[PDB]
Amino acid sequence: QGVDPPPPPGPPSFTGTKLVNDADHPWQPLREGDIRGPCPGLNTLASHGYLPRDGVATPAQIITATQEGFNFENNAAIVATYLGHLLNGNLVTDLLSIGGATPKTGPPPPPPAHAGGLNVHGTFEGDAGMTRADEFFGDNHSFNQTLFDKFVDFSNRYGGGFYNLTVAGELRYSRIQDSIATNPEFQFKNVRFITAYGETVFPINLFVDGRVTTDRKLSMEDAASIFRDMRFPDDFHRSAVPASNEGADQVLAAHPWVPGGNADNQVNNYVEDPDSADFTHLCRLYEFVVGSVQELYPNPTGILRRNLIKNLHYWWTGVNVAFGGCDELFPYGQL
Ligand SMILES: *[C@@H]1O[C@H](CO)[C@@H](O[C@@H]2O[C@H](CO)[C@@H](O[C@@H]3O[C@H](CO[C@H]4O[C@H](CO[C@H]5O[C@H](CO)[C@@H](O)[C@H](O)[C@@H]5O)[C@@H](O)[C@H](O[C@H]5O[C@H](CO)[C@@H](O)[C@H](O)[C@@H]5O)[C@@H]4O)[C@@H](O)[C@H](O[C@H]4O[C@H](CO)[C@@H](O)[C@H](O)[C@@H]4O)[C@@H]3O)[C@H](O)[C@H]2NC(C)=O)[C@H](O)[C@H]1NC(C)=O
Ligand SMILES: *[C@@H]1O[C@H](CO)[C@@H](O[C@@H]2O[C@H](CO)[C@@H](O[C@@H]3O[C@H](CO[C@H]4O[C@H](CO)[C@@H](O)[C@H](O)[C@@H]4O)[C@@H](O)[C@H](O[C@H]4O[C@H](CO)[C@@H](O)[C@H](O)[C@@H]4O)[C@@H]3O)[C@H](O)[C@H]2NC(C)=O)[C@H](O)[C@H]1NC(C)=O
Ligand code: HEM
Ligand SMILES: O=Cc1ccc(CO)o1
Ligand SMILES: O=Cc1ccc(CO)o1
Ligand SMILES: [Mg+2]
Repeated sequence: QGVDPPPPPGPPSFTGTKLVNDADHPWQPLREGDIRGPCPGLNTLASHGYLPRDGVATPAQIITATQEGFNFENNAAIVATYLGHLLNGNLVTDLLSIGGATPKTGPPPPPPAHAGGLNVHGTFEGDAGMTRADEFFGDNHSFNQTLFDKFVDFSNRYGGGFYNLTVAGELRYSRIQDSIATNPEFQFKNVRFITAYGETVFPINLFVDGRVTTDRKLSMEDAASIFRDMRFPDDFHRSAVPASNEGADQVLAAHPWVPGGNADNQVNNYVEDPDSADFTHLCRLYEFVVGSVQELYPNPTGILRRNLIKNLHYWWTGVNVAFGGCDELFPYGQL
């Protein structure tokens, strides 16, 4: 009949560096039924047992795993996790797939809600990623070697053979241009416009070993290990401080860009959307997502309504801080 979802964990008691690729968290191969998806962070946490190895977890489990494994900052974890859960998880069982659809998330919600997992395109997952291809080309979740070869190429061209903040700026822009030129359904607005800049610095802030204090840069070997194999580098130590999207601003500044998309199902036809969230209008992302949730859940009652109310509030607790203050919305009233 369902679960009563607890509030998110706070930051970890210990926030320093530590060995996370340790004897208790060994890499293991996929078994039948195990789910993996478009996020190399969650994928690696699952394949080392920081998350359930089957790739289905509670919000609380995801938050604690991102903190334990990578020192992902608490509010960034809350913002990402409840966004993913509201849109793509099962609110009644309190379970989210980190990939595609699975019976492991329990009885399906009422359509148009789906609990289809992080693989679901168009409100969270989106276009112009680093190692995943746009959904238009048929697969938005698998590692793509051609794209990784570009990652390596740009690292050679701008980062001395390593991925650093200069590389991030160049790659992000070039990937947007690729999608403009080749994907007639290319969208780069609302959630995706914001998350895409954060994700380009996570490799620097979170995939670089925490004992590297200066000149933080990621080797192609370490990049392949995480992005392709879902495996921590040998002896991997997490960031020495909670971290998330530091430097994303510089990535945008290197190639200023405006949210929008290819209009009218044509390539090379990018039109700005002035209503979209952007980095000086972050609260629009909050409002947009709450609207999306209402479309998924037009008239909930009982446990589903209760858990929607709680999850919306949990998400707001992170958004309020991360976005610098947003008025909470109550589309379903209060408990
Ligand atoms: C990501 O990774 C990449 C790759 O590792 C990394 O890139 C490095 O980035 C730093 C800067 O962020 C680079 O260092 C800087 O280079 C600047 C450009 O240098 C060129 O021009 C210099 C200026 O020449 C003057 O004099 C000549 C007369 O000789 C004149 O004609 C010119 O017009 C001009 O007025 C020149 O000195 C320099 O050449 C020297 O060094 C090279 C070796 O690479 C050597 O071949 C030359 O013979 C010569 O000795 C070069 O051609 C430069 O302006 C800048 O200088 C500032 O700092 C230094 C020291 O701190 C001061 O002394 C100076 O006054 C300046 O204020 C600095 O050196 C570095 O070269 C990049 N490395 C590579 C491999 O690309 C990114 O930083 C990474 N990103 C992140 C975020 O980490
Ligand atoms: C891994 O991910 C990569 C990258 O996303 C996938 O490769 C892309 O595949 C798409 C689909 O085939 C390619 O898109 C097509 O591009 C053509 C033009 O490309 C040329 O120019 C680029 C540079 O701009 C060169 O790099 C490239 O080599 C080409 O020379 C267009 O002609 C195509 O458009 C036609 O169909 C669409 C859809 O209906 C219409 O909108 C168009 O008007 C037109 O009629 C198309 O857009 C894309 O070029 C590929 N990129 C690269 C780098 O290869 C891989 O498929 C994927 N790997 C696997 C195996 O999954
Ligand atoms: C906290 C919960 C998390 C959720 C719900 C989440 C969700 C997602 C989703 C849906 C994507 C796909 C977006 C796309 O490229 O289309 C993604 C991409 C990504 N995530 Fe996460 N993520 C989380 C945590 C993390 C952490 C902790 C890290 C790093 C340690 C991380 C690093 C990345 C990177 C680098 C990508 C981009 C991959 C690429 O473009 O090739 N994420 N994540
Ligand atoms: O992949 C994770 C992600 C994207 C954007 C944010 C903000 O916490 O986290
Ligand atoms: O600046 C944008 C943004 C989105 C999510 C977060 C917090 O990590 O910051
Ligand atoms: Mg994507």
